Amino acid sequence: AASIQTTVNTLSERISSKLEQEANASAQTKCDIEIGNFYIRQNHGCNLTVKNMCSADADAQLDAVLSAATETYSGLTPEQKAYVPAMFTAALNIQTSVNTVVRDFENYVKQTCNSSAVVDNKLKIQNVIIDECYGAPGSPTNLEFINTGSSKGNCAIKALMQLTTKATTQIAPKQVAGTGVQ
Repeated sequence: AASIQTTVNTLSERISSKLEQEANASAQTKCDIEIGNFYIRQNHGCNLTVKNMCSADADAQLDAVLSAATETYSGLTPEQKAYVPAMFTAALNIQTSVNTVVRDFENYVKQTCNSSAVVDNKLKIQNVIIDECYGAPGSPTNLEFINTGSSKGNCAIKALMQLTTKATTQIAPKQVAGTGVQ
């Protein structure tokens, strides 16, 4: 919703600025890996875009993305933070509480994005496919996938995108074929 959009915009700004100020990246820099298709299977109100902000050092990218996510989470109010654990279990199968979100996300990234079934991906074109996303027709959710140019960096970006899209579906009105549900 509107809280989510504001937070995602902040996250997006922080990741971009972090990559540009701490990972020597730029919108004009040539990317090693390009994003092929970026879509949501059950897309109910989400508008997607891809922003290239590539650089040469994948480890710096990962540190920039993680730092950006940490800062953004920490800046949320307790009420907003309370919605994050549900995002983690449904999107990444991580069971956490508000006080351990940061530590648990850092461990997930380090175990998942620093894992050769990732960095070994010689594919110069990655497709990003998410199962569901929600947005009101009059105020669709705007989601931007920031392409870091590396498989390692994008692994972190994708994890964040999975959490973000899950957040929208979790606050979406509950219904099946227009009839109120559980």
